[PDB]
Amino acid sequence: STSAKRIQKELAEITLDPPPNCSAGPKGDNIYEWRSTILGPPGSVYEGGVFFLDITFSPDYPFKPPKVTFRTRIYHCNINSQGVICLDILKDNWSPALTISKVLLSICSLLTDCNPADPLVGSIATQYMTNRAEHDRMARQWTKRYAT
Amino acid sequence: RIQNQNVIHRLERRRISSGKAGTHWHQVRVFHQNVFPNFTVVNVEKPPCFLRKFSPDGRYFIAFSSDQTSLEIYEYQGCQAAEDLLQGYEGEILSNGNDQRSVNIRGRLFERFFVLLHITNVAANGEHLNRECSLFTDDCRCVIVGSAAYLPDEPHPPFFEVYRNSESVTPNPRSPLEDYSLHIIDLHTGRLCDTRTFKCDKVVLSHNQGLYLYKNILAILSVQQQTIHVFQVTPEGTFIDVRTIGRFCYEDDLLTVSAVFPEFRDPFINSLKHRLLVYLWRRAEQDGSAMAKRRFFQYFDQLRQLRMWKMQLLDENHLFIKYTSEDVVTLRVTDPSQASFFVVYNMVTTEVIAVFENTSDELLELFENFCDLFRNATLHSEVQFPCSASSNNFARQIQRRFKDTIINGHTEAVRRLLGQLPISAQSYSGSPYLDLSLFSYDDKWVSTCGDHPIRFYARDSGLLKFEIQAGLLRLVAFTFHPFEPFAISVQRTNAEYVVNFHMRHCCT
Amino acid sequence: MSYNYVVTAQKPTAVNGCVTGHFTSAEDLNLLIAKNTRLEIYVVTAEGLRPVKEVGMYGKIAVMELFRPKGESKDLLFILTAKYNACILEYKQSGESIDIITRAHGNVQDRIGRPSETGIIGIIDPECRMIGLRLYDGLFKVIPLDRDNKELKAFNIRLEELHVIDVKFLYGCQAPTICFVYQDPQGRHVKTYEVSLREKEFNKGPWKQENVEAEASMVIAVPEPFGGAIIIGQESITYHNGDKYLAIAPPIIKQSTIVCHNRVDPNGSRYLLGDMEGRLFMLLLEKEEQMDGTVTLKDLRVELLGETSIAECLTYLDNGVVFVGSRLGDSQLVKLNVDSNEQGSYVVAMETFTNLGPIVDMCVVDLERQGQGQLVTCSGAFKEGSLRIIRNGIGQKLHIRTVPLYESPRKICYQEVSQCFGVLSSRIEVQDTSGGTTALRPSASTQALSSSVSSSKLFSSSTAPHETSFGEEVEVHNLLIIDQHTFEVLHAHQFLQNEYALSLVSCKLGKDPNTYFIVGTAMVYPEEAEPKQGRIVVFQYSDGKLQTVAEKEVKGAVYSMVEFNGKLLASINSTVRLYEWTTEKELRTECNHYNNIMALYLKTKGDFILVGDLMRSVLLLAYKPMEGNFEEIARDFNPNWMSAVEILDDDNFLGAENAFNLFVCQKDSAATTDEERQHLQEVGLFHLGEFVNVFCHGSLVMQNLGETSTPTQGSVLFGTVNGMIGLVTSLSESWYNLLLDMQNRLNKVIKSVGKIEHSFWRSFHTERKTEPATGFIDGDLIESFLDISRPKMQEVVANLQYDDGSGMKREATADDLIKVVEELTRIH
Amino acid sequence: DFLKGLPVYNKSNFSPSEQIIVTEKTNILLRYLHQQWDKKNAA
Repeated sequence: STSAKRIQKELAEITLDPPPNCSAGPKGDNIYEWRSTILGPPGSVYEGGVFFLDITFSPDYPFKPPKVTFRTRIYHCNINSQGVICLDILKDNWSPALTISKVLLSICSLLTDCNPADPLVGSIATQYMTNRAEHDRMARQWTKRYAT
Repeated sequence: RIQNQNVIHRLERRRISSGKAGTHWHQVRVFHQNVFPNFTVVNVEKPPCFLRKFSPDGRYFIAFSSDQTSLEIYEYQGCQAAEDLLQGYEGEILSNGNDQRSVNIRGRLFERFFVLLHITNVAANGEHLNRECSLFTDDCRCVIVGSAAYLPDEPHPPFFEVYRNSESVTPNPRSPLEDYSLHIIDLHTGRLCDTRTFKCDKVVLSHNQGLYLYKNILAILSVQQQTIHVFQVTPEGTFIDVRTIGRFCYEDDLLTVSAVFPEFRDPFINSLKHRLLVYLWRRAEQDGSAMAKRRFFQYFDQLRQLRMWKMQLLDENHLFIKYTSEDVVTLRVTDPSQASFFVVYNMVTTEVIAVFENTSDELLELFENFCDLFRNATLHSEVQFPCSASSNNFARQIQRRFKDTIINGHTEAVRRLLGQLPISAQSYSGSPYLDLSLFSYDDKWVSTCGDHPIRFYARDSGLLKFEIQAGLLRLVAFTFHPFEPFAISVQRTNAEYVVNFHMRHCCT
Repeated sequence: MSYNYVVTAQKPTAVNGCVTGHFTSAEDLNLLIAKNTRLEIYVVTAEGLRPVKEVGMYGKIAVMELFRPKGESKDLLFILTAKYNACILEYKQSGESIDIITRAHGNVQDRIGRPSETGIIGIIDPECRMIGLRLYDGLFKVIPLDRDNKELKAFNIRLEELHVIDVKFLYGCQAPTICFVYQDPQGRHVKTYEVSLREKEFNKGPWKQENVEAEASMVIAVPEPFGGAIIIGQESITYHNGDKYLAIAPPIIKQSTIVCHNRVDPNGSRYLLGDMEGRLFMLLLEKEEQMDGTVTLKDLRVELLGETSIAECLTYLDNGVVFVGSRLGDSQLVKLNVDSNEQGSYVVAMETFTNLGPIVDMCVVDLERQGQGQLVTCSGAFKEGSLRIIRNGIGQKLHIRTVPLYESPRKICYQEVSQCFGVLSSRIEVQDTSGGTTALRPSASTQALSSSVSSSKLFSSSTAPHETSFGEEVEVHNLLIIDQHTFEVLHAHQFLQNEYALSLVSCKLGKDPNTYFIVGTAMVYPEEAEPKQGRIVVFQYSDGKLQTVAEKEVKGAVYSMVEFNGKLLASINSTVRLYEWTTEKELRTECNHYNNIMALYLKTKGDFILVGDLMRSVLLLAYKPMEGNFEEIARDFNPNWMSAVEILDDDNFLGAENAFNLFVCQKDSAATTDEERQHLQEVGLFHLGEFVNVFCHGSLVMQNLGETSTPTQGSVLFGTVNGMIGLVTSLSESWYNLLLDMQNRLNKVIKSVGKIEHSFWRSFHTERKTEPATGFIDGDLIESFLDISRPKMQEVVANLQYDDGSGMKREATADDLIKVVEELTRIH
Repeated sequence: DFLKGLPVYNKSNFSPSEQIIVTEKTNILLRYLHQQWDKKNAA
């Protein structure tokens, strides 16, 4: 299992250097089942709220992208009700060069702003450009009302 | 010993001095050392009903008929309505012998004290009233009872009906689901004030374990659905929905999502459970060490499956929930081996104020230093006279003796002393003859059978005052009147319903 | 349904607390006296104690302290009532107008909490930083004194020691500190805690745990430079300051118990003390000065000064004058003298203040046959016992004549034919080493013109003579015959050993024309929970001779007795019995009624019998002449602790509860089922604030002839433990509604001291229920309507329709209401 | 000897509620829990 051999080593560096606003950890000794704790990056409209992320590392890893699912209900411009985010880095475009450490920052940075070029819900895009005000106050409320 | 033990001294001293301000309450309470139930009657005949309890004000007595479908309301006539019959009888006992006189009173004693007023039938769809379920409102105007009806084996209930959340429990074979209903009945008239229904749950009506009333706020814990329903009791005795705690913490949570995402179908964890997860996370963040980080994620799965088991209201807006393993809550495993997490939650603000492990010494310090606030008994009297580890020195001493006895297991001691918590609503009686300040005895006899007669010793002098025996010269239940000198001792053997009345007789 | 009117005829006279300080101004010296609900302000001046202003509050004053925080020219007064209406008062005088301003006010009750046995305790930090309060066991309420903040956030503090007896604020400490004495299974201990306001807990004090005399019941905080505290017990006095410890056990102190104290010297060198027997002591704090300027305490000294009225509170005023406040006896104003008199007493009485209470029994009689009743009371206790002949009018309104007895009276009745008063009493004698008993002082019984002793052997030696330990007080009861003119003790019959006389009647029985004195007793033994024996003795007083006409043995204590249509009605423990006077001059049982817990009080009207129980409230009975037995007509199911009962009318029955509450039961005329007719409904509720001890039909005012249409019907007097004498009457529904409407209007005009709501003051309140007043009118409030300014009167009468007696209501006018109140105010 | 020289205040001795007291609404046990909670935010 290439995934287990590679990830074992990557645990020492990541735990020694927990990136800001993005952290995680293993479950027991297994690698195919992990959890992560993500914190709303400072200045984000979801800032403050803490989101638990379901992260699964497949044995086929790294030839397939990591499995990501949100276990916290978040109104995001990239994620649907099932908590799955589909970004090229999390798709076939994935490459073995990227590691479990980078994804958090890519996800963490992605939370700050939408990618309306390929959005998963069109209502935001109209609200995102026309009147973002409705999209923020309510976005503030959701994190304030759920993640708090 | 003060020479004031006689009633006369107390009566004369009361006519010249009312005492220091605020002491007059204890001026009268000492009379209970002069007036007590010194006389006992064995094996009194009674209707084929099930006796339940007195009302907090001690005016009404409730019993359940043998069909567990109607509530019997009896009015207490006083502990002085059977003195005419007993004239000429001496001693501390009255054997159920053969003399016609004793038979005449035994067949007449029960009706002398208790007068039938109403018999209200509430269950109408196969439901059966729970014998151990009973609650009285703060004003004492209304009583609350619950009826349960086992569901049929087939057809099996719908999956979307039996399971309404990701954290729902899996029903066990021995205790299949039931359809519950709660009724509020006015004691004065017997009218059925209002009734609410619950479908496909598992609520422990017995001993009010799944229920708790604080003033006018009522809480119901649905173990099957891991959901809490909160109702407000109006003066009329009509239920009003307050809010529901569970998958959502705010009453408007469903409304907002419905418009955006109209929708077991949702993998997001419960709003409440998320807050408990946040607290265990933020606390683990303070340590910073890899160990604390190591443990948090290692047991995340085990912790995420924790399920509610009990609850109780610390105030009108705080809940003291207890959490335990999914297996234990279904009565398959012993809890002590499983860590139980106590949680304090604010209903309006919606944050977890505190979380205490089972071995949390901080919680134990709170319990013994605030046992009065946890018990929340005798709430129906503005001037309460609580007896507990935090209200009487002698009550505290027993608490230390139990703990010291176990140590001479520190951890195991903490384990069992918290087994009673959370407490069941309206489980304690404000009987002055049970007050430790006035009288002395061993709390073990009344809260396996105690073969010895219970003896009550006055604390001022240490002298015996009266004895209580609940058998014919094996479960024993006592029911003291809230204040007056009257007590019922019921001895159960197989199917025998033995009743003895303890009342004050002026030995002539 | 029931409409009653309650008024006060004699304001309470007992003294609960006394404090002195600078209140009216920074230069004046003020004496403040609390008499239950009345606050009196006196100025210590050359001519005496000049009255300044007497203020009545809507509560039972339970705490009264004076303090002066920084930035205040004169001191401020803090008062807490028994209903927990805390307030802070300021004295303002504008010209001739004198006003009391409530700087702060608010209630501090905790709905959950066990009231402490020793009662309410109030303490103030010497620096005026906080206010402590010990209301409920296990809690110590605090009130920070932030001048700038508008919400004084009182907060409770957990207190580990549950049974706290006394607590005080120490002197000369950087942070607020409290010293207190508490009880526990190991005995009694004294401990200290430091109060930290911000953290809101107790911090370890500068002292250590200690074990002291089990009777330690009072703590005195010695001011600078001594510091420390003084602990007073039953047989010792000790001083604690850090490690410094002193002890004295003078034999003089043990003869009584110290119950009060007061500081004379600001340095704390000299301390006053009073005890139960009335003896006044002086505690001296001798100081040894070091060469380094450190003041160290040398030793204590206790020196008897003399005797005074049994003291409840002492307050040294100035120039050697001390004020002694007493509940059981008259309050004195004594002078301490440099040189003792021939008797070795330095105490000289200067003035005495009348104190009727505690009224224990009374009878309304017409000595002059002029229609003016002269109330005769059994006042006082112990050496202060006396008879007060309260006569209304002048010939201010109340004229009181005192007849000291030097022993506690218990009962009284008037026998017109013999022209004498029959009075019970009980002096105290100590068991001398000789085997008998010796009276402590000469009293009325020992100074009787003629004496007799009961000679009966109804009670054999079956009861063993218990340990007659030397020095143990014993009560000896006597029946005194007192002339109605000179009030001499014509005769004094003594009762058997350990026999207590509880009831007394003077009536004719049956066809017999002779009048008699009937006494019900009870053989009392200390170790017996209840009396199992008693007697009913019939005495006859003729030509100055007392004859024991007949006796009677009963199986209990004769709590009460009353003549019932030529037959004797007596209550024995839980029984109510009826006796007949046979031609052989003996008592014969007729009928019984055993359905009571304790039949303490009996009253009758016609064939109806009103029975007051110890805890089961009122019960109505009737006599069946044709059947000769009792029919229990109705009863009350509300468990009140009774202390007096009376029958206002055939339908209304009045009672008094232990918690200073009145209530009126009524017979259910709307009941259809036989069960519903067996319930007595409560139509009246009222918080009086006094422990009523007796009711007696009568009136001190001349009985108006021909005025049967007066606004009020009936008249019932009642005496309280505090010396209050009040009058109760029934009212027509039209008048009750008129005054009830007027009552609410007044509360919007008159500002109550402490901003306490009147409705809250009079609200029925017990341990079980708390309800607003119903069917009662506060006469005191109505009478105050006269003393307010005219424009204030006009405000009440606004938009109010009044009936001028023609059956219709017209626009009301103030002058019209003046006449209504004037009739009401003249009925007492 | 001990009664001499008693205090003398005068030789002629005898010849708009600016504040409100409000008890804390929260029960004492809760206050302990709340106050302990606020320390976590500071820590």
